[PDB]
Amino acid sequence: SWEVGCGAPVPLVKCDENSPYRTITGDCNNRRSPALGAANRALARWLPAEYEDGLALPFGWTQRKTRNGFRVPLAREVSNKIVGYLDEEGVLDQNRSLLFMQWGQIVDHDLDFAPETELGSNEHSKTQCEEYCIQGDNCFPIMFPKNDPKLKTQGKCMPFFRAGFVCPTPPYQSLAREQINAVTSFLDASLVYGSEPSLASRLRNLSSPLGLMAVNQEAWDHGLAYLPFNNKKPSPCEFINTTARVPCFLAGDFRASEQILLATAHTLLLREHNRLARELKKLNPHWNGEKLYQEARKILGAFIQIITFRDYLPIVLGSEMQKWIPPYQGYNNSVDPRISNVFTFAFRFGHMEVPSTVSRLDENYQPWGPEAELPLHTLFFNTWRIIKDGGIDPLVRGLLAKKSKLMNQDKMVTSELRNKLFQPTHKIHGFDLAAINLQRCRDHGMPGYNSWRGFCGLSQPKTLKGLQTVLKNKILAKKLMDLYKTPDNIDIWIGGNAEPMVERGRVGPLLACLLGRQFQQIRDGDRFWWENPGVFTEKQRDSLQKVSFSRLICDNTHITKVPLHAFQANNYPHDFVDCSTVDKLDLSPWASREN
Ligand code: HEM
Ligand SMILES: *[C@@H]1O[C@H](CO)[C@@H](O[C@@H]2O[C@H](CO)[C@@H](O)[C@H](O)[C@H]2NC(C)=O)[C@H](O)[C@H]1NC(C)=O
Ligand SMILES: *[C@@H]1O[C@H](CO)[C@@H](O)[C@H](O)[C@H]1NC(C)=O
Ligand SMILES: *[C@@H]1O[C@H](CO)[C@@H](O)[C@H](O)[C@H]1NC(C)=O
Ligand SMILES: *[C@@H]1O[C@H](CO)[C@@H](O)[C@H](O)[C@H]1NC(C)=O
Ligand SMILES: [Ca+2]
Repeated sequence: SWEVGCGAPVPLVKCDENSPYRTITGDCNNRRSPALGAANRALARWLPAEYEDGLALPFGWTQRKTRNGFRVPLAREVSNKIVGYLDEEGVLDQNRSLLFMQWGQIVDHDLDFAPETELGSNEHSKTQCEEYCIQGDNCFPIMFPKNDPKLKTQGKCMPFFRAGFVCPTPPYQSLAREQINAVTSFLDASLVYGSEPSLASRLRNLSSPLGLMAVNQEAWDHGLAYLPFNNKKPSPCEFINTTARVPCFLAGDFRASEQILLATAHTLLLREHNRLARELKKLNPHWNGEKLYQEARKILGAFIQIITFRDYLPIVLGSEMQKWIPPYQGYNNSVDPRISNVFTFAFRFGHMEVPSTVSRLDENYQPWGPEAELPLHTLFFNTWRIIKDGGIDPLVRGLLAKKSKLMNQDKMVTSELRNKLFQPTHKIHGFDLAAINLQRCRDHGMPGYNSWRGFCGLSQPKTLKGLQTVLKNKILAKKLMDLYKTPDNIDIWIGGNAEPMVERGRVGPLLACLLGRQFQQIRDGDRFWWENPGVFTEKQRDSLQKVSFSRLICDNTHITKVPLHAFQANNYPHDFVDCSTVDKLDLSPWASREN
């Protein structure tokens, strides 16, 4: 039979069965099944979960118990042997800007977030995990292998807490564990506006009825707005520098200050909200607060969708683009728009595109001072370098004129992330995002590499030579077989990312399939998609199709030189034009014809 029973944890509401606009929660998008795509529900399962015990225990949990007859290797051992490298020279991407990386992290924070089992603060279990590395319940620590330098320096393990899961989070039901997506599955700027009414309210400025969003207080960017500081303690953005005690920014997503360029993009998006509102007020002085909020929010959502599907996905998927995301033919109400559990790993391809430095540049795109270029690890949870060291314009020029790192089968993840990651609960820049990724795959009950290859209609290699042929890399295939013993056992994160990239794209065949499928679904299954007849007018759409990331910059910074195509590599000055070059968003089709 069939049942949509379990999953009561209740963002449960009444559906204003038309209404002009999206809810914050994404409830009500689909009329038949109105929970589809909403925040705080279980990630969808494209294939059944694969746990050690059928139900909840990750592969790797029990020493004795094999996967397919073989021990799964320690995550940190895979990270040491395959993902790591020493030399940063020659590793940059020659036709993608750093914006290409940064935009990917933005789009990802819009689509999926699977927070850890908190069990609140004031907890002895957090001490028991970190301090003692004792595995139990939600403590699943990453153990260092023998030979790991971190053994000498750091202790026995890196702490790691299992992701929260639906129905209960403490004692669990029966039938396989399903992890939570805390944000809305729609591409809808939920990272700006929030995925909960609660946070979505804190974000609004509810004093003056101009539909604006709350802005900063103490700090001003050469006359331009910053996001507001966040309330809560302890705050990691103060912990990194206790003398500057600048806190993290508050935003529609938890992780908004995780790194200084993510913060920086959140500023661009907020400024654009207020510019939309302010000018929508000018044209329509008879529109009340909410009306200005929801009409701005609606335009920004279109912008995120347009940049993404028109500029971003073409240069990720390249040649596979139109194989997995065919031309739009309209809204299909029978399309599942929920984000899949697997997509939350596939989209971590981003991690191999993060370079080891960030640069601040001046008006001539030359180094912004003596410490212009900094190591990435100094910039985790770093809000102060924005306030003290001259605002976001120097960083935004770095985003335009500098490069993404290129995925490389011999240089996968920079040591800035693989050895010096900072985690909020903990005190050191000593963690490994690659290890975390692999451990998290297992946490989430992921099927292995070959199940996903099958899912996407690709060959399933069983030998050393088959793998060598798929990866087109003898040494890599060999290291993978030495750790995992069968390609059946290869974690999807590392499996997917090990494939050579498709022509004109930045991911291999499996990933392009997993990603392409998921983006297709969230476009097709979105009743508020910007191109679905009646969402915007003919004249509105025509105006929206003119937007560009370069126009957004011009209007939200003190930069007057931008490239026409912001995501590819753009050298100053050959590729740069005056802001007057760039098409401006014409808001004159948002004049209300009430009368
Ligand atoms: C300095 C850059 C970045 C840092 C420091 C960073 C850090 C992280 C951290 C700490 C997590 C949580 C890991 C876990 O516990 O499982 C995470 C998750 C994730 N990251 Fe990144 N990341 C970066 C860039 C990117 C980029 C460029 C993309 C995509 C283009 C990306 C996509 C994701 C996705 C999809 C998740 C899973 C989110 C979920 O929970 O559903 N990240 N990242
Ligand atoms: C909400 O927007 C209003 C309107 O711009 C801001 O209200 C101002 O608050 C400052 C504080 O001294 C002063 O300019 C005036 O009291 C208000 N100005 C106006 C034009 O009304 C307010 O700053 C915004 N609130 C937040 C949290 O950003
Ligand atoms: C860079 O990518 C763009 C995407 O539009 C492409 O058209 C162009 O050929 C590429 N440039 C180089 C230098 O390969
Ligand atoms: C902390 O910030 C102050 C300025 O507030 C700066 O002079 C100092 O170098 C910073 N130190 C670190 C470790 O970031
Ligand atoms: C919507 O998608 C489903 C399943 O992918 C398909 O079978 C159906 O024909 C589509 N709906 C319409 C109205 O074409
Ligand atoms: Ca969303």
